[PDB]
Amino acid sequence: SLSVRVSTFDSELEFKLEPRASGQDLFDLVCRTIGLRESWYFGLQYVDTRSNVSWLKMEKRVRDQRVELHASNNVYVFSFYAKFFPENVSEELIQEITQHLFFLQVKQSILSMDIYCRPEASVLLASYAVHVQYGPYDYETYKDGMLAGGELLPKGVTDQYQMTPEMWEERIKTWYMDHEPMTRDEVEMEYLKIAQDLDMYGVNYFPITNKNKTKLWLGVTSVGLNIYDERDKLTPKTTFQWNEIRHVSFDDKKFTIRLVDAKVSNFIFYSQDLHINKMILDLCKGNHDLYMRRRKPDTMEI
Amino acid sequence: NRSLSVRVSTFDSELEFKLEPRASGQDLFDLVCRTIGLRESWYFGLQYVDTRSNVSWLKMEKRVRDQRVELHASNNVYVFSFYAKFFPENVSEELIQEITQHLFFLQVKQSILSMDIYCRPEASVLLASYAVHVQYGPYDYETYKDGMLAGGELLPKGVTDQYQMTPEMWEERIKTWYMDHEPMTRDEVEMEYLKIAQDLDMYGVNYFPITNKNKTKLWLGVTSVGLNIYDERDKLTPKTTFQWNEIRHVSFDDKKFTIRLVDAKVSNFIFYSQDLHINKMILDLCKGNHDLYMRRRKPDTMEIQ
Amino acid sequence: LETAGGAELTTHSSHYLVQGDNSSGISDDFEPKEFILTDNEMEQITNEMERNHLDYLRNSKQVQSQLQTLRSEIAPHKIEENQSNLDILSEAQIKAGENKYSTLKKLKSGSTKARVAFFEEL
Amino acid sequence: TAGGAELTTHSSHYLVQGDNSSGISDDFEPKEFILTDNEMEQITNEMERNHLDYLRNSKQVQSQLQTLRSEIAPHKIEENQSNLDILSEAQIKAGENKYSTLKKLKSGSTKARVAFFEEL
Repeated sequence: SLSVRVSTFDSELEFKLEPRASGQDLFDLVCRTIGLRESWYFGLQYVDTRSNVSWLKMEKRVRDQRVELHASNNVYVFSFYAKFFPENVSEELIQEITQHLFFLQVKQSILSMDIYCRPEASVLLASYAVHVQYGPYDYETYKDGMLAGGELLPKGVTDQYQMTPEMWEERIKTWYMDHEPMTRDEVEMEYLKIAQDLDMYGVNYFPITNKNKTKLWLGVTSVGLNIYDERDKLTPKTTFQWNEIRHVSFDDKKFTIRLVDAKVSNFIFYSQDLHINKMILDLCKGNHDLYMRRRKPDTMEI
Repeated sequence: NRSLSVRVSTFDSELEFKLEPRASGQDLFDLVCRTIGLRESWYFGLQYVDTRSNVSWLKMEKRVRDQRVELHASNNVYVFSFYAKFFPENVSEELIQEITQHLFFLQVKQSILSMDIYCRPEASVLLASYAVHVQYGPYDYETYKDGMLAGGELLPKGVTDQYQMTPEMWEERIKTWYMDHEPMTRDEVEMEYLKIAQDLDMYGVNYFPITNKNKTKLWLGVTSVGLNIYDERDKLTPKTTFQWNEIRHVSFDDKKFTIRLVDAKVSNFIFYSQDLHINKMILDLCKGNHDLYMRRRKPDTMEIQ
Repeated sequence: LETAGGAELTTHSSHYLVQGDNSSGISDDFEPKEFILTDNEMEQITNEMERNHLDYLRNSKQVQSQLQTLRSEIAPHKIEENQSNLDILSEAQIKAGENKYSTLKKLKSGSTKARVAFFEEL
Repeated sequence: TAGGAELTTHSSHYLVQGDNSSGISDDFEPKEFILTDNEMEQITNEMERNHLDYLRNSKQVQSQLQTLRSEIAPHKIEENQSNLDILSEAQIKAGENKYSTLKKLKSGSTKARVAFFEEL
């Protein structure tokens, strides 16, 4: 009686739900259907009747959360995404399915330039992406069309060099051949290990201003709160780790952050979208939970 | 300033070392553990008879030479037994290495065969059929030899004295159960033996004779889980008990033990124990068992290389 | 107007501080040397320990009846004047339905003040 | 002969008390736990080493990465480089990476960092 489509980066799910279904009911159905047990990273993202991007809440009904239905033929449409990122994928991601969902989301984040990546690194990344899709390099099967699509490297990379597409393809293939004794999920993890060291990886960016009306970026990460100058998104100017922060609150456009050190002053910043200000609140609370849970590993078992 | 001739007996072999004149207990202890491949060293200790006819455990940071080891009745050799001094709360969740499991298997079985701990007749037959499987492998009709066994060595004498049965009648029942074991490895059957031994009432209880303030004669039972109090004539079932995490402080002065509980509202309780040496052993047993009680519940503290 | 509101009131903590640096005793240098065990962790560990044991009883239900069979098969050959006081105590405990762990849980189910009092009356 | 007495008992720790009302909703255990300051620091040391171990084991790939970057540098169209491209080139020229930078910033006091935040 509720008609639902959920899209992960890997697959699509069409099914019906009772009109009494909570967010928890939907989340659980999705997780159990795809076999995901490391559910704490993930959420259901949709567009509300204010055309705001939101995350499904767990213990309100799906139909009481203002999902936009009109532009979709009355289907509830959701993207299943990772909302939170581990600090070290090697030690923390347990299931292949979890790894694969992170691989696809991170790679699309790089190909679309949501996160900066250097040219020579994007070639390394592309040589793994090829290995994921086609398996180990094999002279028997290799055809030039495997690399010949123009979708392996970010546009920003190829746009800043006077090279033919085939010069890029050959420089990918060279590396693709070089690292061949590897399974698929081994190279997905190699991809992720490279990607997680990118300066913009795992940072949730929000435009803010401090007391002095200086324009800054707030970066909510799995480790804490980064502060970026308005025109440098790679290198934070200062930062605060999750265990240093005691309390986060907003009133209107005004965020107040209180630190564990009682001797230190609260500090303030301004953020103009009220709906963004609740998402900032949610990302802070969620990343902080996982920060402590990571450090008590039994809380992370499946 | 002459070297120390040392002999250590595990339940599996005799080790002979020569130590420096001023070697310490930790030195011998590490030497033993390295030699046999034992990393779960926390259960174990070096026991000896001292120059006072008192059974003692070797101290780790005193010199071996300085711990009153008796030497004349032994041709000047320092003679130690390597024993489990502390017992896990659940063998199958806590004993990690095979050498550890094996050393517990052999010591517990001698406890039972010698009746240091009581065991029921029918349970002794099961234990016996496991012991046989441990020594000879899974039952094989081809290689079995009627008379491969002897009930007088496989059963506590208190069992066989209790019944009008011949040794051969006991042996046939041990053989019949032995035939029926799922074919496990020998180390698997050792663990199964321990899983049954550890449920015996007297398993892992250090008993000491005490008197409360009414001068009632009782038994103090120091265990891996806490302090049991027994009636003078019932070592099987405790009358009352105090778990390690309820106990704040344990001390003795001369014959009088004082035990303070964590709950500040409850008053101390007292008991008397008449040999000072035994009293130090009670104190060491309490501290060691309490240490492992907490460490067991923080499993990282029990990791081995 | 406001749709919702909340406020955190009491923060209470009940826990064990384990400072485990020995001068004597168990000598090995483990880590962490200092740690804190919360009350509910302690009880969570008691519950999973009791559950491990009951799992073991189920998985060995066949061996327990084999033991009962053997016990009554040899019972006609019993020499009662040869039984020890432990044997008598053991059989009585068998009759009453008592085992080591059930007895300990019931004993501990009473306050430490009761048990100290009981002890001093013994 | 011998004597002892225990004097100061001092604790420094983080209290974590979880709740399944909102946010991340799974029923993990333990739900309430405590982490000492030194447990936290020991975990932080361990994480730094895991990363330095990974850098050590990838020395061949990092070397390769700079070979490729040199090999294609002749073809660079600097007028098509981005803001981030220039920032990135400065960062490499100066020997900086994501983690050393963050570690450097956190070594300053929380009092200093809040005030630094405030004159931006």
